[PDB]
Amino acid sequence: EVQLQQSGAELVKPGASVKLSCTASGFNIKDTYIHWVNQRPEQGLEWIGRIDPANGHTQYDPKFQGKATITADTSSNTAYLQLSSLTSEDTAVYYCATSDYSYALDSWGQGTSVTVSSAKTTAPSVYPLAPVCGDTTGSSVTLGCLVKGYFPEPVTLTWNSGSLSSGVHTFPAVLQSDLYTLSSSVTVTSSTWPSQSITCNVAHPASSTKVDKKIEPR
Amino acid sequence: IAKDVKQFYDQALQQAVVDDDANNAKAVVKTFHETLNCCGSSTLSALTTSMLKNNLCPSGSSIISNLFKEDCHQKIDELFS
Amino acid sequence: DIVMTQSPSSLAMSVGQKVTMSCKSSQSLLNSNNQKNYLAWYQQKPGQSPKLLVYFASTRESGVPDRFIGSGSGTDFTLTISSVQAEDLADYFCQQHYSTPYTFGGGTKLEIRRADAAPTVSIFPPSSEQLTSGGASVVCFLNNFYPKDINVKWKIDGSERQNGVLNSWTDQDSKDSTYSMSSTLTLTKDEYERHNSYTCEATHKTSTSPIVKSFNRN
Amino acid sequence: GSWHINRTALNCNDSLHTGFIASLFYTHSFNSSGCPHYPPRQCGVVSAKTVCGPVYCFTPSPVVVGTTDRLGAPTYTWGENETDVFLLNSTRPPLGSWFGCTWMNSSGYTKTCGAPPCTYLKCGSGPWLTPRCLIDYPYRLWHYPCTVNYTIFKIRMYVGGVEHRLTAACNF
Ligand SMILES: *[C@@H]1O[C@H](CO)[C@@H](O[C@@H]2O[C@H](CO)[C@@H](O[C@@H]3O[C@H](CO)[C@@H](O)[C@H](O)[C@@H]3O)[C@H](O)[C@H]2NC(C)=O)[C@H](O)[C@H]1NC(C)=O
Ligand SMILES: *[C@@H]1O[C@H](CO)[C@@H](O)[C@H](O)[C@H]1NC(C)=O
Ligand SMILES: *[C@@H]1O[C@H](CO)[C@@H](O)[C@H](O)[C@H]1NC(C)=O
Repeated sequence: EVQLQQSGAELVKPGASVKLSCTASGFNIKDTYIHWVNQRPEQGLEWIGRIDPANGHTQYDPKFQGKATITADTSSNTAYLQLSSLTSEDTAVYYCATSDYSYALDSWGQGTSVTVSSAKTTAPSVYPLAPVCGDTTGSSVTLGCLVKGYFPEPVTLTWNSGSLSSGVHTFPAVLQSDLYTLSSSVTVTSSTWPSQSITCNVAHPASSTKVDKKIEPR
Repeated sequence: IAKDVKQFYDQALQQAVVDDDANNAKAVVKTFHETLNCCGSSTLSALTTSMLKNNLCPSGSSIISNLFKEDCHQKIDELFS
Repeated sequence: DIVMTQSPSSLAMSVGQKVTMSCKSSQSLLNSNNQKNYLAWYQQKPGQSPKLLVYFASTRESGVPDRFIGSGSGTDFTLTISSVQAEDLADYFCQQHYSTPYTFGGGTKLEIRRADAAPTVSIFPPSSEQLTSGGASVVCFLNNFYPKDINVKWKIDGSERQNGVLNSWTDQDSKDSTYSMSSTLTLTKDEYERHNSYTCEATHKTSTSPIVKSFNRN
Repeated sequence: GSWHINRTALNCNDSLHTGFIASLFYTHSFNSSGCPHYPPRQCGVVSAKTVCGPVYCFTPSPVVVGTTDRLGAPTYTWGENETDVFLLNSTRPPLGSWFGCTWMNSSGYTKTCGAPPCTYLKCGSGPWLTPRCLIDYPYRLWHYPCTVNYTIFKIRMYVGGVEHRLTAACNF
């Protein structure tokens, strides 16, 4: 494929506008058609539109005409999708893709999550979870990390700066009263948790939150 | 009237083409260029090298990029479109 | 618009089997000039960007292993895997790149069948930080089980509690093909210390008797 | 910046009025002197004084090459004369750098560079993918005026694990 970099996840107030970017690397956008495709939560892929950066000719989907606006800057090798007057139905992941003469989307981007809500940005609360006292051990110890009461997505949860990779199950976030709740489990062997310290690293860039909570017994 | 202004522009260009540029008056040609966003003409395009060689031709970015300028006679004719 | 219909929606095949999924378009995607079918297949792994597998209905994209075969013509197409691996777990879309607008399919979610596994259940009492904050979240992790269909019940002093429970399921694992489930019961400190003996019960297809995990004040 | 040029061209001779300056602002007065090509020679060293305009060399994509050891162009500095050339000594990209270059000399005609023949990586030499197709670049109509009526479209290629996007013009 070819390298494409999209902008960070955006929280937009209902009724405002947002401009998402898609930067190309290693090639010139003048040689490919740039497509934009939205994917709504638990929904299929829906083609928004396409643009030819060589001439600026755009082509949109009948459902996205008037709201979506695709532009392309050749000097910066970038594509831009402008969304005007968003609603709750626009909360989705927007992908930018490249295509040749066949209009087949071969290379994609990481995706930009656009959340349209009125809820305020709330810093998370990171609580460690150690086993209950009196628990019969068996060469398998499970620890937990509860990141409760934050908004909006996303949050990055790692164990020991990401050095603890295997045996980790990070559960997807769930929405309560306009506040997200997430949990993570790490199941190592009962012989290394108290000896070697294990720490839960949580990052919430929307509120510039960086919390490193060390699990402790009892 | 259009051909009259064409001949006038050709004469003013001939004043501009007495040398490589108008000597001590190349800034006048550069003023005309920046006013029309042009650089030379199809008639004397072999002469449209010296303004670029002495940087008299207006360039918004003379560090990089590959292209060509725009004809001044073409811009003059478009001015009467 | 061209209405793409994929069949089936859900699909579960064990490792090494040959799996087939059909895509039917409301209009023939055959161009009589070049005698080529304008259909592409996309693989979207859980939490990833879609990847082009086979464009032009049969032309396999460079880099994709040769175990993916796109067959079919006219209005009916089929994506097949001769030998499915544990890493082929994803959602498969079909998209017509023939006429504007380019419509995607509904999506075939491909599960993987493994040996039926029992959930590893671990209960976690509210952290001291949360106990000093004001709330109290009892967490229950059910790691590495199969199939995904599971039931979770919360019991306080031997009485069922339903309201105030958040649940989160992980997507199927790319290694052991197991599932994980997090259940968080959130209460206030007053009602948390007002009772004793909190139990997390798990009803699964593997065990006719629920797997219970309980903890008391100490 | 990338694949761009400040000033390493010029060095043109007027000679006859054959329209060699046609592509300088080519919005009008563009045309071919006479159309009813031949295979190129090996790639060695270039001569700066006779070459006119930018030399476009073809790897998977078009790329401009500035004079070897680097050149300058700003004004008002004491010195005398410009005479510095560039290098094109290259083998095919999988085992080297690029396929072959193309430029226009001082009188108004085209000179092509190339590599020894042995799908495009195997035996290809110049910008020509096939006899009826060529890689589209901003100065294609200048170096190949007979290909004005060629239709353009976007393709993609591979040259050792790197995807290159191209515009190509073909006869139909
Ligand atoms: C710039 O390009 C033009 C046209 O491509 C060049 O003109 C041509 O130069 C070649 C040099 O090899 C001339 O070939 C010669 O032909 C004579 C007579 O057959 C032969 O005795 C020589 O051994 C040589 O092969 C060719 O005639 C000439 N074309 C003409 C005169 O119409 C030019 O040399 C290039 N370089 C510049 C202008 O610096
Ligand atoms: C590359 O340069 C050398 C001089 O060091 C020269 O002998 C050789 O012929 C050049 N390569 C080609 C393919 O001509
Ligand atoms: C295109 O190919 C046809 C083959 O019949 C030929 O007659 C024609 O001259 C070609 N055109 C160009 C511009 O090469």
